[PDB]
Amino acid sequence: GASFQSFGIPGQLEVIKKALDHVRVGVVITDPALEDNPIVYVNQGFVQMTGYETEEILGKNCRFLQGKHTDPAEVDNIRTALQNKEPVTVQIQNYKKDGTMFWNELNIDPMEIEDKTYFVGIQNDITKQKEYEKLLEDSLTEITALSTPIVPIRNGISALPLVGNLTEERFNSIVCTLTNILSTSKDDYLIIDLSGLAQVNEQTADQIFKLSHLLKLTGTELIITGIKPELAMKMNKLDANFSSLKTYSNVKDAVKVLPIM
Amino acid sequence: GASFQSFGIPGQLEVIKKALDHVRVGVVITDPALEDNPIVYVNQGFVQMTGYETEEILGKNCRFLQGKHTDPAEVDNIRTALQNKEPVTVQIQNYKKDGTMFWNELNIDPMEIEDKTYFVGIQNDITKQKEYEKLLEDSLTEITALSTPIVPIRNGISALPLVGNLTEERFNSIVCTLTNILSTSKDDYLIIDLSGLAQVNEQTADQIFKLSHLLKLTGTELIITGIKPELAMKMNKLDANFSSLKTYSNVKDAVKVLPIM
Ligand SMILES: Cc1cc2nc3c(=O)[nH]c(=O)nc-3n(C[C@H](O)[C@H](O)[C@H](O)COP(=O)(O)O)c2cc1C
Ligand SMILES: Cc1cc2nc3c(=O)[nH]c(=O)nc-3n(C[C@H](O)[C@H](O)[C@H](O)COP(=O)(O)O)c2cc1C
Repeated sequence: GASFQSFGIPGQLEVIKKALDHVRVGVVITDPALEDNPIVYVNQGFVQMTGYETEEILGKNCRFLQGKHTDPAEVDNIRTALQNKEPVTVQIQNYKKDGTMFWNELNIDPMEIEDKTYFVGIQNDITKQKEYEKLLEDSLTEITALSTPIVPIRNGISALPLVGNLTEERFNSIVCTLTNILSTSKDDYLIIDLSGLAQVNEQTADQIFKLSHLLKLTGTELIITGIKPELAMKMNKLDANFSSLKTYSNVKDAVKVLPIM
Repeated sequence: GASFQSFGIPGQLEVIKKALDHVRVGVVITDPALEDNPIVYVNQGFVQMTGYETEEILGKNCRFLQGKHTDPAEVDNIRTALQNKEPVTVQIQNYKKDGTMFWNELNIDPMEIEDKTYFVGIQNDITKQKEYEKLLEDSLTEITALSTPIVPIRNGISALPLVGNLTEERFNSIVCTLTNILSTSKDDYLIIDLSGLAQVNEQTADQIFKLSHLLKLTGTELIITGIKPELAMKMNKLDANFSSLKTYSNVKDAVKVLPIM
């Protein structure tokens, strides 16, 4: 904590800055001593990361970054932590000059120098990590269509059970599957298991109806199973036709009863 | 590029150093002017991250970290880049003082100052990201045992098809499934589809044989399907008994033919 051990020399200082400039990282220095704790230290890389000019950023708080996606709970945690003068690390959504939305990790830690406080903001981009997750998702997608098991039960009997919570993102795969069903028109009976699926959405019912109509024209009976009794009662009120389509408490039970003669 | 704009003051310098110390990040400064470009600038956090003392690091090249897991190709790329005085980013496995292996991302970028060259080494830990992938893998594991579908074909007939490339890690789930199969001893016929699997390993054939023996005692016929004709010819040479087990070209074909009276 001296000019001896610290090691002055302005040449050393220039080196440290260039290194920071080479890699885009958001580190800034604020001064509580000045009004509203304004930001004094800013690197060039900051501008490229936020897309904001250095002149605008200096003299103003990173408040302008906050927008609709900004999580008030995180904001509140930060406010608490400064009052507690204790370090805090949180992730908070932020907006650029062009409105681009990106995630920005913020780490704040108090300093005690010359009996004076200090604040530092560190911003670490989560984008590289997001790209990694996206790569994984793409792999899952190719994998998901492939898993899409096919296994005819018998001759003219086919089944396509669904397991998991059907999200809107996942729904695209299903609509595409409609084209495949036309190819499988040969199978007279199709059995769909909804038992895997925890719950069934109302929008889903509309999909079931469209399929039965297309299937009826093509001459393919549709069977629905894994329907909860409570759900069926609700369905009856909506339309007497719902009861028209054979319903089995479970897949094993439908399969066992199916054959009889 | 001057003491004016740079902004001297040793107090500012101590501020920058503590902030680096608070968060463990491997940044070091080397001097090509001296012999063998020795490292002069090192932070305390470096020691905790590498588990090496500052006195031993300073004066020596990061070459000691390299070990068995070190990738020569990555080393050669670095050597090429320095000669080409162009920045290079690579990921290279390293070793600690206790022999703990970890991944170390290295970024090198040349600097031109006062008509002198300078080299900087940046190390970023991929441990956090590793933990994240591990969390994902745990989910997949719970999900994988759960996905393990169960769908009896009929009364007495059950099938458990395999899809995907059977790794050694994956093999643990299968051995565990052996216990479940005992519970399923009720089903007289068990059909296993190897068609989904791209290839079959010779070690696998040992597993099939053990299963048929246990199954035969319990009184449970075992049917293998999806076996490639080329593979069957190879199997015939190893043991006639291989033919002994019924083999179908496909699952659909075996299912259709199955019933006949
Ligand atoms: C050092 C420091 C850096 C900050 N950096 C960011 C930031 O990059 N992004 C963000 O959303 N909030 C950041 N904040 C929070 C805001 O700058 C500000 O402290 C908060 O919005 C409360 O200020 P206000 O009263 O003007 O809203 C930072 C806070 C401090 C103290
Ligand atoms: C600035 C700088 C930092 C380096 N840091 C590391 C490091 O942390 N880990 C690593 O495996 N290699 C690192 N290297 C590579 C070695 O330090 C060294 O350059 C390389 O092994 C060739 O040196 P040698 O001829 O002694 O093998 C670094 C190289 C430079 C130039």
